[PDB]
Amino acid sequence: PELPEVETIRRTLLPLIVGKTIEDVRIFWPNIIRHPRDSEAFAARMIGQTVRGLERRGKFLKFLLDRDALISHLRMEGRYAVASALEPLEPHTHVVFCFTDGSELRYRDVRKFGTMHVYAKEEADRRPPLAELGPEPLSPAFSPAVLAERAVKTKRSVKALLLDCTVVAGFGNIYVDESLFRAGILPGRPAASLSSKEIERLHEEMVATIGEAVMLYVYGRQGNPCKRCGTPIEKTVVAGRGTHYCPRCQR
DNA sequence: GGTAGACTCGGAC
DNA sequence: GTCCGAGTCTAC
Ligand SMILES: [Zn+2]
Repeated sequence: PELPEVETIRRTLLPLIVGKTIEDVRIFWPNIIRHPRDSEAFAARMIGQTVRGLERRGKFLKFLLDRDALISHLRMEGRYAVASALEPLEPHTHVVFCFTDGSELRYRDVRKFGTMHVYAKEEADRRPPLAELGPEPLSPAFSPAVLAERAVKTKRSVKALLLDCTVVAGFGNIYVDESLFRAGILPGRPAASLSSKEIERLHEEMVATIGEAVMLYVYGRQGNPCKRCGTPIEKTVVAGRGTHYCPRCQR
């Protein structure tokens, strides 16, 4: 799921788990657990804690318990569900949090690719994976000035810059390509080559693109006409990623 | 100390 | 058998 979908998960999951107390934690793929590194310690420490809140940072979910925070990343295909302990698990279920009321929070992923870290709440923001995370794209902390300062300091492409979690939190490949199209900027442009005007426009389109999604021109549209000018959309590799752009609209 | 490479995984190709 | 996404860790 991308950032907007993670926000939807945050908002929908919270009422389904708030105030429930963890009775057991069952782990079927220990490698998902990144901290404590021992999955048995991860399970043991969560037992007895009640779920108090659920926040989002970038694409991370932060489950707030009594003492601890569980920080979860679903990557491309991870999913959460709340269901009865009496019913069979869905395929590819890797971690289950069992509550005292006979319900469960289940994490599944066909790709078996996500991560979980647990720390004392007061520590979570200063440990991986949250440490160093950049500002929320929809926050005033993500400003044209912040974007410009990062851009002038790097030799990297503008796409690489936007994909950098330290620059802006959880702005995915799809929204990078869409935002750059809407701003009229080629993804392979050196970040330092952008004018103040281009930076301002880019920031504006990033906020609009992700704001609209929480409330496609190019992504996956290679070979099809641009919706704005009719030129075939192209796909190349930029910053190690599939990259979609209109070679007329973007400069 | 900025930046690229290694590392996870399995469905699609 | 290879490709590919995110984000952390490793190493230059
Ligand atoms: Zn176009």
